Amino acid sequence: GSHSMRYFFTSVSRPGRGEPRFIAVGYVDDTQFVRFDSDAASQRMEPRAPWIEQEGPEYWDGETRKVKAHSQTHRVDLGTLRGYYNQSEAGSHTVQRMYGCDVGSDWRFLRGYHQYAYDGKDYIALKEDLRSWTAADMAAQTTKHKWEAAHVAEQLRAYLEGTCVEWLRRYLENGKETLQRTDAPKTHMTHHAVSDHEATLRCWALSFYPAEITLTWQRDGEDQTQDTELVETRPAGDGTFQKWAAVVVPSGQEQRYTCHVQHEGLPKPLTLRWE
Amino acid sequence: AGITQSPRHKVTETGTPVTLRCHQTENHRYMYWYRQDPGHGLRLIHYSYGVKDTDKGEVSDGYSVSRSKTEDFLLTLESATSSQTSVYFCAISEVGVGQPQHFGDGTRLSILEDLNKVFPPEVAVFEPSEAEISHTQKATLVCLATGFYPDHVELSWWVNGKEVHSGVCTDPQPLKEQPALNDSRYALSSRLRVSATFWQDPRNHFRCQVQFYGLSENDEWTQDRAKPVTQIVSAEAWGRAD
Amino acid sequence: MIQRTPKIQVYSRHPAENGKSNFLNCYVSGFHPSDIEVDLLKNGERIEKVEHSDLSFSKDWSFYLLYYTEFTPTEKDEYACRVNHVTLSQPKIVKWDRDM
Amino acid sequence: ELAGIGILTV
Amino acid sequence: QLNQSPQSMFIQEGEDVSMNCTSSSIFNTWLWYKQDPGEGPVLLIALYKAGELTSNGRLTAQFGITRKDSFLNISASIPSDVGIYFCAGGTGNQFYFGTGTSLTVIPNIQNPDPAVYQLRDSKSSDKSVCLFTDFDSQTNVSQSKDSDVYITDKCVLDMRSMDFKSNSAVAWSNKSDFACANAFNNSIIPEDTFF
Repeated sequence: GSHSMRYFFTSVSRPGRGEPRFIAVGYVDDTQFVRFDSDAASQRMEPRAPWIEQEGPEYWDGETRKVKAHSQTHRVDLGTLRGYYNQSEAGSHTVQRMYGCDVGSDWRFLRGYHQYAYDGKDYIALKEDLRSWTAADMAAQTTKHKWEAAHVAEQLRAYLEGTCVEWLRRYLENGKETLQRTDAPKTHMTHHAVSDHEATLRCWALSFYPAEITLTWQRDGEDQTQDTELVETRPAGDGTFQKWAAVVVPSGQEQRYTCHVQHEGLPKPLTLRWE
Repeated sequence: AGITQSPRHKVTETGTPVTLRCHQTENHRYMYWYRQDPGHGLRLIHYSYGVKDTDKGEVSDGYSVSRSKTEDFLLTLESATSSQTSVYFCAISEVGVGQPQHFGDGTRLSILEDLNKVFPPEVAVFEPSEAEISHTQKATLVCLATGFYPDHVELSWWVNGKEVHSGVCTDPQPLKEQPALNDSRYALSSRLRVSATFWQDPRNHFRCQVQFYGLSENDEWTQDRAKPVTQIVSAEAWGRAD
Repeated sequence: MIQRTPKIQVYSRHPAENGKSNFLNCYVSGFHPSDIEVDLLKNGERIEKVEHSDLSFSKDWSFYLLYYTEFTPTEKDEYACRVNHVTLSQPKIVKWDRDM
Repeated sequence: ELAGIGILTV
Repeated sequence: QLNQSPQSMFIQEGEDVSMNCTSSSIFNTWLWYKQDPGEGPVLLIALYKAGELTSNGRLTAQFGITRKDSFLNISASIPSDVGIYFCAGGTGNQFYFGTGTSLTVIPNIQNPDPAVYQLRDSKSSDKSVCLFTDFDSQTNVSQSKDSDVYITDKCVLDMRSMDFKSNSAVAWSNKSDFACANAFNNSIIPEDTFF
């Protein structure tokens, strides 16, 4: 499996109820390891996975110092964005930042990214070459110009190609018994009527890690896409995931329908049916 | 024109309130007041993320700070003590993570227990020697600036109305004149060298200039000598064809 | 300024065995902006010990939250999730169907 | 590890 | 407060200069500054990863893999390189500075003929001043003849339109019977000129 380290940042201006809300979370793959929350009583970057806890006080202090400096950057940002888009102070607004890096099977670098959003939409994003920017609109061109002139791309690339990958690999090694586990799906199927001559076959996958899965449905060998309902993958709350796929099916024909399950924790792919 | 500090020089007595003002154009940014001391280096006094938002450095005691506009960061000393004699620097960082700090030009502040030991300089100029003309075909003029306290001086050499740099060196630090006294006045020399042809051309004018920073023109003065205000004291020389 | 309605999903952590303790989840996802009200209801009345996850977002910038509490599922007890956001003009109540 | 460089205001 | 070694170095012109910093905390940027007498610190180099960011000119800087280390090299030095040099380490939002190394540059002296001259006051009087000039840069100038006689440090003046550099020290007394031979015999003068 390929691996990834990402950070997600959310700033929300609350006009007249004081300073902005700031929440920062970090992930290795589908496992969250750190949070910072500006309303939480600690004002510290906190652990959220047991393998990060073995990092010393120097790690925590430095991560707090860094994350507060993110929060201060976003606190200014909200007011500048206001001016760019000619908005008054009285309205609440959001900025989101996401950055991080990918490695492959051998843990060599794959890709790095830094994307930035204002009020839901794309604002500015760093391209895959890591040396250039995509501005979404005319306001974001003033950022793009500023960020070129300060050589922000150069500083960020040193992190994404460098520090991000080293620390990714370190976390991978220190939490090997959790991050490099695969949990296979436990699978079953349910059958439910919707009329006297129609039935729903629902194909289920539970207790699996990582979140990448692919439920498909076939009829007599060939796949059926368009009576298919696929729900969004959801957390079970214990670090594992859940998903289902459904099909509206004419009654007495459940036998010709097979559910196919692919996941990285399965040697051969699974096949469930009803006949 | 980057960062400006005001004042660049202030000599004042113990107990007096002092404000140092730092101004930048660029816009929204982080501002910092540091002090520089012979052993300690740059120690931070106070910093600022934005308007009305300041925090303490490692040595904040006896100092306050104020950020009313983004452009201004006022360092204020409500009752100046003699230990706050220093060179003070304003610095500037862009808003972000890990951005480099760019520094102002410095403010040099002298805080004294008694203002009666402030003295201006007496400046003299000395002409090159007969032996030097005949030994080396060159000619050196020395400038003495004697008997000043405190050591806030700036020495410039002027040939025919233009301030020159080639042929000069000024002593890197001033000499104590009376080292058995604690508040001893200071001396500083500098040399200007030209060719013997140049010095023996009577059309040429030489002027040594010392800018002194001492008192404001509003300060208390009961003493019999002239009030030692911030002033320029000069001494001159004309070329001589022997 | 963009607005996105939450998708809402009510479900259990484990396959529910009647009278054996579990965890009741409500997972709101796909929403913008961030301000959302989420309660978990036992027979229409609000459960008071609901913990929730740290806010995060997807590739399209839309937000996601997991809300949860311990419950012991029985035969007679209905369980729901009740959600308000700026996109909804009244709270949306989604009941828990175990037999999906 | 968060970045400690390469973040700047818009 | 960061560990900077050396504290002070005196180097001959044309040679190379090396200085380094040490920390105990990890930093994510390393900066190096130069300070001239009378001015502020001026940023020379900003470093962002390990390996060697090369220059504004003849200055190369490095930043340790462990992130607790940096060094500065100045090659083929020049008289205008005199000053105090500072390293800086950034932790997110603030910076910690080294203690400084003061660099001073010994100048290369082509044609040194040491001499003591007596210079006279342009405003009439027999206020006089001895000047010791044109000595080698191997020569040291000591300063003592009790408290009434003032011998300054040496410095280097530059006459570059004559391809000429020279060293100079100045001595003078109040109203004495002090003379220009009884001036620098406290020093280790070469084999020089009087009149």
